[PDB]
Amino acid sequence: FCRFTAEGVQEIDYKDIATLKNYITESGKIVPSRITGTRAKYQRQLARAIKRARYLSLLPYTDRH
Amino acid sequence: SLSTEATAKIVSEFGRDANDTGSTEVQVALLTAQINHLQGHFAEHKKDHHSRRGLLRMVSQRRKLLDYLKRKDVARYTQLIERLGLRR
Amino acid sequence: IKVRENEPFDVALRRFKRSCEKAGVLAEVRRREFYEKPTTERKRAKASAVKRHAKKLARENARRT
Amino acid sequence: MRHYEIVFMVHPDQSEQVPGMIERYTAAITGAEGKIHRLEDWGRRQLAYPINKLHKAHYVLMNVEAPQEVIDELETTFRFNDAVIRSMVMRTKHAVTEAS
Amino acid sequence: RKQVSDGVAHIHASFNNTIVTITDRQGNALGWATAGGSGFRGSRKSTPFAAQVAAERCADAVKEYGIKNLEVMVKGPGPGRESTIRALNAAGFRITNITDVTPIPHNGCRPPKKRR
Amino acid sequence: AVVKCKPTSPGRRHVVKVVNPELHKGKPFAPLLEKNSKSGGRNNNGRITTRHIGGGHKQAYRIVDFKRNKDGIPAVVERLEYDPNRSANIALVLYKDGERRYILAPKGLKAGDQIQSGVDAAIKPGNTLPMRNIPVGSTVHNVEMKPGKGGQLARSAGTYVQIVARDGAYVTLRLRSGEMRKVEADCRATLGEVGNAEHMLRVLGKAGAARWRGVRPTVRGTAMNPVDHPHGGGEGRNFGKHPVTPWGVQTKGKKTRSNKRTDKFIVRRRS
RNA sequence: GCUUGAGUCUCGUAGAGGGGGGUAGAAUUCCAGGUGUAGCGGUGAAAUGCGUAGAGAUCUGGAGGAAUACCGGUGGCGAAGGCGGCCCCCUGGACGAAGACUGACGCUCAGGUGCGAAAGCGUGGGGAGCAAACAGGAUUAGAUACCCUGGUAGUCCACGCCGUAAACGAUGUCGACUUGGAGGUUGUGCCCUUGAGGCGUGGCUUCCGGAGCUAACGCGUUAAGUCGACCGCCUGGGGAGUA
Repeated sequence: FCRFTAEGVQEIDYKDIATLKNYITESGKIVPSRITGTRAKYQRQLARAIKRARYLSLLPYTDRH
Repeated sequence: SLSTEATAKIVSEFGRDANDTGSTEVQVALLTAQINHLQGHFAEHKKDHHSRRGLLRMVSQRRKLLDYLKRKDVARYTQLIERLGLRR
Repeated sequence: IKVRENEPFDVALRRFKRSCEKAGVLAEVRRREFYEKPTTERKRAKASAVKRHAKKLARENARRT
Repeated sequence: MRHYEIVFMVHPDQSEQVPGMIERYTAAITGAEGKIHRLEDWGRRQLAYPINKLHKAHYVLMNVEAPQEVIDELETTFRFNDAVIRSMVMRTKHAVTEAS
Repeated sequence: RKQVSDGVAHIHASFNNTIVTITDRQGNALGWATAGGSGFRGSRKSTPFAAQVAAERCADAVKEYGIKNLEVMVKGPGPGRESTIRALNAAGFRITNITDVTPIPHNGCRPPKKRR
Repeated sequence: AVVKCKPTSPGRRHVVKVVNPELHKGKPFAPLLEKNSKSGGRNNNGRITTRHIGGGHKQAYRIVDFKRNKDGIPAVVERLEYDPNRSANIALVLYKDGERRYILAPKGLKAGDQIQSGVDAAIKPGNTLPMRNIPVGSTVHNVEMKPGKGGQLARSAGTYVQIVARDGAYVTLRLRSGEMRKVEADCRATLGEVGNAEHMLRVLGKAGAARWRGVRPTVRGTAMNPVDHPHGGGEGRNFGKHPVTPWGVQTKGKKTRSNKRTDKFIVRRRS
């Protein structure tokens, strides 16, 4: 039910990991849009950002590294 | 992929002015330039069937446009085919 | 995945395991791929889920309870 | 001529050399009529997972606007440099100079 | 016996059996006990009680090592996965922290077709 | 390219010729040529030591610069040449000082590419570098066993080795046979695979085609006599014996490796 | 001649669309070593199998092939088959805004051409896991099946061949009209973004349903309703989609 940049418009960035940690659980898994309430347009962009932060070792793939 | 500066040359060369972008002479030449540019893309990789159908669409689109121009005015049709180098 | 309950635990309280799967993905890839039944069992999953929602907005009968 | 966003990690033993690659790579871009937009060095920060050896590597953000033939040869210099670890290049998206 | 201070207790709770192995912090095993080694052959091997008695028979033969606090590594679904750690807490040990070490693949190798 | 021949006559129906158009059709570089007399399997004692050798077309040897010791001077490839003495093609390169040499032609090479050797050469196919200056995991060929030996591994057409590991002064390689081998890091190697990878797709077609390769007909042991071959004999195709060599050594599986001095450099045998 | 058909340009939007090349993580398998001990594995149960040559378990290091958990959603794209980790290059298709231009250039299409799941075939590689064939152990009166332990082809790659599917919303393509509601996805206009918005206008799509249709089930503005153009197909069942 919560909202995100669908209202406070900004482009999804893969570097500001402070906001990206709110959309991943403690295991590093991507939280679905059915829980956070984000739109599908930015959820797809968020998914690329999480995968990109995982590649650059800014966010963990999991906690079993 | 037929960028804006490439399209701006053809409309100013084949059309009456810079606004005559829809004429048959422009449309055939516009499609021909994309076909010849896509020849090098299909010179390689031998397997891009999805884009090849897109190439085959504008091949038939040029054929339909050329046959209309041939039926409409032969003088403009004969002038266009020698200008582009086609119609075996 | 990780749980501490630092000093005053005296019990597991390990609901963080079942908070993500703890059984769900490991009892799904231990067999039965088919490459097919994930399509069929998911088409009928939301087909019955929307009819439980269709009767959730169509239960307005008296029913004398 | 397209925008880009180059991010590369360097080995911590060459983190005293992390300024040294900056003038070598930007002059290769500006030598090919490429415009530089950012020199955002994040420093040596914690890694999320150990990459091929011990953690705590050094990050550099470039975010350049350069033609094609200079980006791919810069990528090959990242390949044959043992200090460079896991480089990547992004889309154009009208390269920005923000988001520290 | 070496008189070790701490250690790690790995639990391999498979579908048919539960393997409880107590190692040190460096992964060197100090002793183990399984549900199928504690009697219980057949259908009684895959039950939470057999996993519970596997920890009780793993509570001894270590201890000589003198372990006071330990970490629990839970792996596999298991018929137990909760009784084997409840008995470990009541065996005279200090359960510091618990993490899940289940080898969950990210769509890697192909699963079998068995058990139709 | 690979070309299938038409069945105009017997001995031609089953012929596939590997014709390669960019090979220079003229005479080769005369200063790099010298005679190469046929031996026919005979030795100083004049007895045949290696059977099924004799005849064949006359071929002159070409001096191929295997060592690649010209360091710091770039070389431009002039033309591709056909080498009858080897399975691969050879590239005639022209150095900047006017010296011409024959090298083993890599996979990706044309007439006009610039190559150089030494230690300061870049990572390019055709460039020769010591293996502590070549990245681990890259594919190299013309591999030396000793510092300055010349290059003895992966010289056939299409063959190559892979740099698997580099620990200290020794570099572990994956040989083309599938054998892990350790060599000195001071040795040089040429980057890339060897050209003419279509060699093994060539079918001879006829008996004669093997006859002018230098290969003589091979006689089966079963067709022989007991005085000639250990198999011999047979009143109506009788074998009844374990397959062996004509000198009694067992074949079809028998490890003949007995060296005891190069085994330290071998990590894993082939499978 | 003209513009509502069709088409082109200008500025943007979304997408697993296609091809080529690299790269990341988890997991499985294998090898070597360390710790460590009698079972491990499997089943309704058991055995084949593995293990005192020291297995299973745990840790470290290394080598390989395949596929991308979460995101992930009757979500999206593609004519169809089908396509999902990330990144570089090439490139196709679709949609929206308000303008500009050609001026019926349109629709369908026998023959013909191209694409075309998986299995399979030819050549050269690769092979981790899975797995026809096959072996052994179980069940059974019998079990050359379902069960278990293994395991070849194949599944993977490069180029060709094959052109076959319950290739199915079982509904051909194009065009016009005809109550509606509830949603998803993707543009865009106006008003106050005055506050997770309000009022409209387009493309795709899901469900329920009015009239109408149908033998009924059911379809129902993406119709199986009301009309036009064209192609293909059927004339009881078996024989047989066989010779």
